[PDB]
Amino acid sequence: SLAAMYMRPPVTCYTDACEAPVAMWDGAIPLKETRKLKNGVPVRTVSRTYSHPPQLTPTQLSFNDINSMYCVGNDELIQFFPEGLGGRVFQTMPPGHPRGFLYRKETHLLNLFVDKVQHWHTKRSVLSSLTNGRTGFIVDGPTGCGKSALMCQVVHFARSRNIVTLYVPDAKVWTHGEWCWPSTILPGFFDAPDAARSFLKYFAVANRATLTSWKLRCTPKDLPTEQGERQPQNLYELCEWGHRAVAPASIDRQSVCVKFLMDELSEEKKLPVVIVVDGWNLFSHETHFRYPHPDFLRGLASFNESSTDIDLYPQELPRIPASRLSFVRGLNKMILSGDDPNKFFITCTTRDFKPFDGISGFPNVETDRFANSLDEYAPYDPEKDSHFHPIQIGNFDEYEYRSFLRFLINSGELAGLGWGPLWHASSDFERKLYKIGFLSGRNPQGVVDHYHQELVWRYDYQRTRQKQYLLKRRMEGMSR
Amino acid sequence: GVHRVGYTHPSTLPVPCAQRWDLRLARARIFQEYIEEKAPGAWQLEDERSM
Amino acid sequence: HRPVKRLFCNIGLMGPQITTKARWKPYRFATNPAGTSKAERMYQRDKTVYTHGHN
Amino acid sequence: RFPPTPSETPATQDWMAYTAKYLDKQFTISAEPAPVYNVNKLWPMQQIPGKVDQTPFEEDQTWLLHSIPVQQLEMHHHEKDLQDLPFINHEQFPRSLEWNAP
Amino acid sequence: FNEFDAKGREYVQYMREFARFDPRKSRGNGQKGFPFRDAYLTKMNEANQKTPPPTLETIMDRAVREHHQHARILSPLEVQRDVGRLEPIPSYAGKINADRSVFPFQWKTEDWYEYEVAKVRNRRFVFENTEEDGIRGSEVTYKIVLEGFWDHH
Amino acid sequence: ERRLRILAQHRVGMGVLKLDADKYEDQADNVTFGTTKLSELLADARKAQLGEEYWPSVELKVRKPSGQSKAHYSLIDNERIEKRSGELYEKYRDAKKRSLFVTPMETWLEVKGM
Amino acid sequence: AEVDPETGIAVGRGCADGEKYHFTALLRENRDHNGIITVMGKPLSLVLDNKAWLMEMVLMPFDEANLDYRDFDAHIVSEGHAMPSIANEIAAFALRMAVANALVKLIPLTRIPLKKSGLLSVDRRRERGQFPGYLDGKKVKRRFA
Amino acid sequence: RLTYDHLDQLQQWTMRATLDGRTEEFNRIRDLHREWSQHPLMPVLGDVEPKFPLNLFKQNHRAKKRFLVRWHKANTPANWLWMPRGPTVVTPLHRTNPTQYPENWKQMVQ
Amino acid sequence: EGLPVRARRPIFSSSAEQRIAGGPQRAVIIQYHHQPFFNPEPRLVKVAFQCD
Amino acid sequence: NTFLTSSVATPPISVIRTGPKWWAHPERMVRQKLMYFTLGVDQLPLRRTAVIQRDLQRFHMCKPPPRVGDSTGYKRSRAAQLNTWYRRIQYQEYHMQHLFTRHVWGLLRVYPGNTTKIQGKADDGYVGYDSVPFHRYNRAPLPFPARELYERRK
Amino acid sequence: RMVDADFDDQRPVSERRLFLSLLTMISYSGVLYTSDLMAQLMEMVKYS
Amino acid sequence: MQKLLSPRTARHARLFRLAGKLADSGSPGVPKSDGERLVWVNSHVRRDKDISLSQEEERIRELMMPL
Amino acid sequence: VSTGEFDHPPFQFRQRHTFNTTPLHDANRFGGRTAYLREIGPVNIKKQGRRFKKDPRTVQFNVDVWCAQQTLRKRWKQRDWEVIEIPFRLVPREQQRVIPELYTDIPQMTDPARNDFSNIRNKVYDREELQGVLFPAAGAMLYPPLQRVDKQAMTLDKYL
Amino acid sequence: PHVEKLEPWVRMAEFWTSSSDTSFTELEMSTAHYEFRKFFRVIICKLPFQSTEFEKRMYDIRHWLHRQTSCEFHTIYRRNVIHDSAVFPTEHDPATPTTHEH
Amino acid sequence: MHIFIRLSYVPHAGAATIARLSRRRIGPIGLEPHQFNVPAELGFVEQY
Amino acid sequence: RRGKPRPRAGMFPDKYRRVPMLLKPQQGGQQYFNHFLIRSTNDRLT
Ligand SMILES: Nc1ncnc2c1ncn2[C@@H]1O[C@H](COP(=O)(O)OP(=O)(O)OP(=O)(O)O)[C@@H](O)[C@H]1O
Ligand SMILES: [Mg+2]
Repeated sequence: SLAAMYMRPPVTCYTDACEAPVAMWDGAIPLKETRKLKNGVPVRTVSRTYSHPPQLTPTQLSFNDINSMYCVGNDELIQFFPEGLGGRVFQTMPPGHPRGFLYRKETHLLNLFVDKVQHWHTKRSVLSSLTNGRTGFIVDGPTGCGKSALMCQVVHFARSRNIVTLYVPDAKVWTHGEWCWPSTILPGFFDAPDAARSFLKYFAVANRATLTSWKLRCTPKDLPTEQGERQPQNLYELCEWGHRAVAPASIDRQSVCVKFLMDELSEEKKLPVVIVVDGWNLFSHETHFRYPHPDFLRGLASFNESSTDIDLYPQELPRIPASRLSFVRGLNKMILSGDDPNKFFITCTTRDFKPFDGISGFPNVETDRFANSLDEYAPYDPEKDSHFHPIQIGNFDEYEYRSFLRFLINSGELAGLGWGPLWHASSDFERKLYKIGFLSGRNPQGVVDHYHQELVWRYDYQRTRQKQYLLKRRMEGMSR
Repeated sequence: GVHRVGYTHPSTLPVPCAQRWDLRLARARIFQEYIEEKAPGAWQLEDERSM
Repeated sequence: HRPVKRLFCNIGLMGPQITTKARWKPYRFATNPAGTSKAERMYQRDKTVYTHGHN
Repeated sequence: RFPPTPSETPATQDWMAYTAKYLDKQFTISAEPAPVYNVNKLWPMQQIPGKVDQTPFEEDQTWLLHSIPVQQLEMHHHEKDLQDLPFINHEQFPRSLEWNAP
Repeated sequence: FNEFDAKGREYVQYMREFARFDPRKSRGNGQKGFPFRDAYLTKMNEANQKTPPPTLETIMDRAVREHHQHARILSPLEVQRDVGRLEPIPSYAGKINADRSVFPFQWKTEDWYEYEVAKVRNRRFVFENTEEDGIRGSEVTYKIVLEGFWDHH
Repeated sequence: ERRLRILAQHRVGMGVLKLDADKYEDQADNVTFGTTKLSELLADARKAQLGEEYWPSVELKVRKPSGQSKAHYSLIDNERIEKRSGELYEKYRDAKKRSLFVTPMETWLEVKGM
Repeated sequence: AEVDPETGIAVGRGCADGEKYHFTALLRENRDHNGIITVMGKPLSLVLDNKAWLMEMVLMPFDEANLDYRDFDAHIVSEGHAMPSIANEIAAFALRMAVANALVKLIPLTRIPLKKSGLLSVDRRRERGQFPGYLDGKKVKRRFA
Repeated sequence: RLTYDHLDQLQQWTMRATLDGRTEEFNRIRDLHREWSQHPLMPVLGDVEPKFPLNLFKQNHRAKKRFLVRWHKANTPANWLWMPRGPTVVTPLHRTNPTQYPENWKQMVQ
Repeated sequence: EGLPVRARRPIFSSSAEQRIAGGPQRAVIIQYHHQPFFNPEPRLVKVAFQCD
Repeated sequence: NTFLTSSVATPPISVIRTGPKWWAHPERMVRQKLMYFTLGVDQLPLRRTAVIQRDLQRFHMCKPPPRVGDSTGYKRSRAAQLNTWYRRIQYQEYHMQHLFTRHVWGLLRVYPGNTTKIQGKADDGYVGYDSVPFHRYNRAPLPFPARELYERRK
Repeated sequence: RMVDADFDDQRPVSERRLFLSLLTMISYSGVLYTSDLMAQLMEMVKYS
Repeated sequence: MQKLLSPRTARHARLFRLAGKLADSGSPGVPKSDGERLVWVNSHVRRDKDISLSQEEERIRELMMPL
Repeated sequence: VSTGEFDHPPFQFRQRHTFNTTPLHDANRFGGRTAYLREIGPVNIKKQGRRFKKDPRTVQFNVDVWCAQQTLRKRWKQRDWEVIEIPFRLVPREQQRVIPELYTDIPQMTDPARNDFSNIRNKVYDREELQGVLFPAAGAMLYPPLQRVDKQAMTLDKYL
Repeated sequence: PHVEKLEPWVRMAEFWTSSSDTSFTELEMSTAHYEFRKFFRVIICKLPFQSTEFEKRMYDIRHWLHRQTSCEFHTIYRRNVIHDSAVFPTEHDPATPTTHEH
Repeated sequence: MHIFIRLSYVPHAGAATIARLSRRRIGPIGLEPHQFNVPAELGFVEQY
Repeated sequence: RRGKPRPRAGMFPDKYRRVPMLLKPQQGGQQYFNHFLIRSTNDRLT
């Protein structure tokens, strides 16, 4: 066997170092003898029949890369995505497995759009025609498509080209967060401190280089500051001041900071700004929070006789619309009010909800798969519910699906997460790809799920039949 | 939520029609029915087992 | 437990988080006095009192 | 009949009215734009007009935190009580179960 | 009938009834007025009118087979898989148009529920005595329901 | 016809009104009761001939205001909100100079004592 | 081959658990090479709750016929006892039998591989009927002293 | 019993750890898996877990389950000699040290 | 097939919800399926009117 | 997590001998595979269990092979050896699952059921809100709050 | 066929060698060349 | 310069000509757009190369089967 | 199709917390509502325990009503719209017709003449188009007109 | 007249067989099922006219029905009913409308 | 068209009289303008 | 049972007496037979 003859090639990038020990994946990934004239004298070395997709920067991506795979380094992910990733997009890249992305056809279009945004001032007319006068793009499609992956790639493109980008990877933490607190200085407005504290910290470190050069245009110079801390004369220092406080003093610390940050950001008309908001459909309707009962802000002396029933029966009060949040107020103001031709919104419509069709019994507490997913049950239409130009994206075509499946199976088996020594216990690549197409319906979310469920397949006789044929041929050869 | 159900009179309407409550009262006149005043509006449940 | 759950329902600002995600101590554990600091308190209750497990 | 209806509140009909009355007292619009015609909040059920009543609960928590009792004694049906039990099925005549009366 | 088996004979009835269905004809009969459930509901479903075209890879494969390789991809119906003899090409080999609005049937849950409960409830709402010419249409109708202990009796 | 359909919810079906008179044991009396009730229902349904004030209203399911109209909620009294925000910030910082944590209940929200 | 000339739909019948599961399969070829399988008006994956070990045996008749699933549109109608979720091996077996019978009716020569692989064969096993003499009612007697 | 919400929380935690660069938990998990996940050597002829004697007049099911429970309680993972363990074993399937893991890719150059 | 029958010519009108009868004139039966699954109630017989 | 009742532990033989009902159930198997994949370690024991179990359930219906009868007993010894080897492989898989589940719960700050051990910060065993006023294994009383294995802030 | 897909062999004969072999073969043959054949040959020459 | 937007190889050019012919014929599903047809041909040749490498690796794997 | 369990498990021997077997009323089956039917601790059959919790019929009825409540709450979550009366003259053309009562006739279609095959009982109209008729005396349009996107427009999706 | 079918009335009576007055387990294990059956057939006649002669000839077949067989006669006949505004007029609604209290 | 309507439309009383003559449709008949003849149908079950 | 030893499994009838012989075991993989026969013919020719 071609096992001891193989030595690992020199490691150039993080992707090359994700190779499992040779003995484990020798069966899964066969090796072949490659001959070439190395410095005159020909040399014949054994090499793998498969290699990971090359890792290359977004500026190196081209038209020929459409419907192909490309990897991103671990250090690049750390410096580009401190806010996190999409809800279900990171589960395909465990720490050992290399981080890959599919350069979709829509990805190329958005890569070009971000490229124009780099210097939009020279091509304002070009971008206006692309957006058709709208303030950005909103991406909608069937549940489990690559809409969140598109947003992650967009943020990668923006940060690689050094454009200040406001990233909201999860809209659940804002609209359907843990608790909501009224705004400190904005009457009739609320905010979510749990999401705001993390958002400010991640946004600051994400755009540390860009925001450092920024200067405050509309910001009070006499804001409260504890001993040892310095008044923020820089936008990045303002962001740090927003979250560098001990609770409960941080609640109002972020409440004023988020409003001033939005106001200062809206007061910029030259530097391009890119906004990426995953799950924008949560920002256009009511939040799951409820307005407080009026008896809670009235004061009760004797509960037994106070003409109140808050402690008797629970009741439903109107829900807070997402437009009443301090964070969302800035975004709505930029979208509606004109005179802001440098803000570019790229938003997604998450459709991860608890299934419901007629009857709905109590889900099993253990086997539930949509338990963590939020539930709204409200039909959504981005064309009528958003000001951005709608982009309809469907499931993978078989070209993209084949590349996605090839990357998942082979890179995982090369990284040391596949069958490895048990390669003969799984069907061939074409048989697996054919089965996954039927099982998953060529759905990006279904592909990874059925790839994981591949081992539990019971009805697949190809390997047993192939073993039987090989044994029969070997016996005939021994007889001869 | 808790609310008081309004009743817009056809005379007060910009263009008069026949209100659903008026038609239901006519139905109760036609067939001798019983209007349960204390019937809650939040307990309208469909027997999904047999429906 | 009943009034605190009802007040959490009525206050809003939490939504379904008090039932879909929150959990509460059992019926006999939530009836302990203000300061207990001991598990065996529920068995120290008077037995000749016919209050049906209400201390 | 349960669930009991809690006492009404003035400005809990809509978020605009709630903000105008309980939050700032400076909100310009009194309430949401109300159509001149009648709006039936509980569409299937025709409730008595002028009567304060609730609507089926949107949230799950209130359903199990409300004062909703459970069945304790035997279940009584307005007509099936003649038939003693599911086991003791009292049939007056041996007619078909799919029989029609024209 | 030697054409189809029991289930096929039953189902071709529904197919023909939906083919000749007209909603204005249901005013007289009861359950008979209800058309084929699957076809009617999948027609009412608004998400089925958008039939996807043949996919890019299949189009390219058919092109490279018919034009470049001079051998078109035969549909499974017209493939002579009987090694014993040549079978004639059936009339439905490839001329049966495929549309998402007709087959396979996909319907909304609420539409299905409403159809089922309406069909159950509209049991006796049939005007037996009409002026239509033929078997249906009469002045008086008599039903003699004769009951005994034995089926042969 | 529409008024009659509204008046008779389940008694009509597929354009065929049906009334099962079961009041009396005698069919001779039951048919009399059925005819009387049918005539009464028809007379009460004929109100639509009198004028538009008896025409049954149409049940129309109007949608909640769409997201585009919802987004305008963030700009309600926008100039007044911006003007008030500066004063609220002044009060907030003045109270923060003396208290470690400041709540909106002492800045803008009002909670009556008793 | 027996099939309606007008629509080209082959009808097959499958049964499992005696009378608990009865399904009727309607099969038609798609000229567009786009093929979806539907059960009671819903996608097969949604019907079977995205269970690979159940959806594999529905595809198995096509693999044993050496055909392409994308060329056929299959609809499944459930008869007998209807349940909310039929994501169980017995119901999957019934669906497999119905699909195999429909494919056999559509294409005659497909009968040999399916019959030799046992796809068309019906198992007469069914759950033991209720009996109040048993403690649970099915298979366990009462306490003896 | 492990739930899908637990899986989602684990995915969020590992995403946070990867994005923050904390890899000590990953290294300790991988070392624990390397130590506990070795291929069991094939038992020699005559290796069979003992079975409880059978009697027909009166089968004591309580003793039947007691013997099994006690035997498996004694058969602790510590003394599982069949599963190779310790540093003397050679594992030609897993990386031996954290230095050669892909997170330390900066070292393997030229 | 080819059975001489005299059938009433139907008249097609959108104003009439139901079918319109007409003059009974000569016709030739092109085909008639006795199978109820090929022509359910009300069963039809395909005819050709020789006048036009 | 959601199961906080004191539980009874069945023998590993009793767990393994259950067929594709709980031990070999595809839903639980794929959940374990997902957990291993998210942790980034190879699923060799789980795959070695699955390859055995799918063949076992495939061949469960048929009859045992006819045998002439080995005088030396080599065939019976070989069959017993194979059965024991498969049982030990499944033992290793069971232990791997029951170890990594506890490790994941400890990492995720998930409070487990009564009378179970998490190698991180709870070695005696976790008892909280139990029907008995003591640990039931150390016979020591416990505070009214269950315990605080992890800090407060997340 | 020479440039439609990829050939698999125990000896991977190069595209240059196979194209030159075919060109010499058709040169040795006396076939009256056609526009499409020469166009295909020139297109193959276009990139190498 | 980056990469030229032209069919690089013989398969690329031939499938580009075929896509143009299909667009002229007006078959359903043909994108009849230049960039879309370029994406089509690039993806199809990529699929062909993937099939070729899978066929190359399967025969090497067959030699490594245990029995 | 729903993955939830609608059936109360039958009464049998005492269920112990283990693998494949959990207590019948361990705060997880049918949500937390099983506390209404939970009787913790060893209980004397002679003189302890409420019989309605031991009656299979009653507990099945209770779990049925709880499932019905779940279905109702989810349906009302879906029901984002509200119903407003209009006197048959300000409605669009698709509504100027006779609509049979619920569950009384064939499910009607929304004017199949112009290839519109929706369900008339499920069609929902937005407020923007009906703003004029709903608020005749409003004067200034309080709700802004709905800005429709032109499909014929040359946008980024059309491969500019 | 064409003859149609109808689902037979089948009723399964389940009862004990043992006479033991002590052993409830034996009584339950001795349970037996026996069912009563009543099969019906429906004859449909559609006369284009109402003739009393046919009714006379039809109602008088119960005399010569076969052994152990009964018959039911469903009659659906068109009947002219008179609707008049003299006793059921179409007037306006009352000046004071009736409420739920009535 | 008016001729067709005149020769094809029957009044309520005319239709009731025409059906009652030949088909023996039992039931009262009304000729006053305020009366209307509704040709409904009745269904009942007789068993002896 | 009734205070008696439980009979051995041989006395009980077949547990799978109600399934066809072709089901136990299934012979799936018929599509590969022609391919393997042609492969065998090709390699035998070589
Ligand atoms: N270009 C891509 N590169 C890598 N993975 C991708 C790509 N597109 C989609 N995926 C994968 O598809 C799956 C689902 O993608 P995604 O997270 O965008 O779903 P979604 O439609 O936004 O879901 P939800 O409704 O939960 O918000 C993930 O496993 C993700 O990794
Ligand atoms: Mg998403």
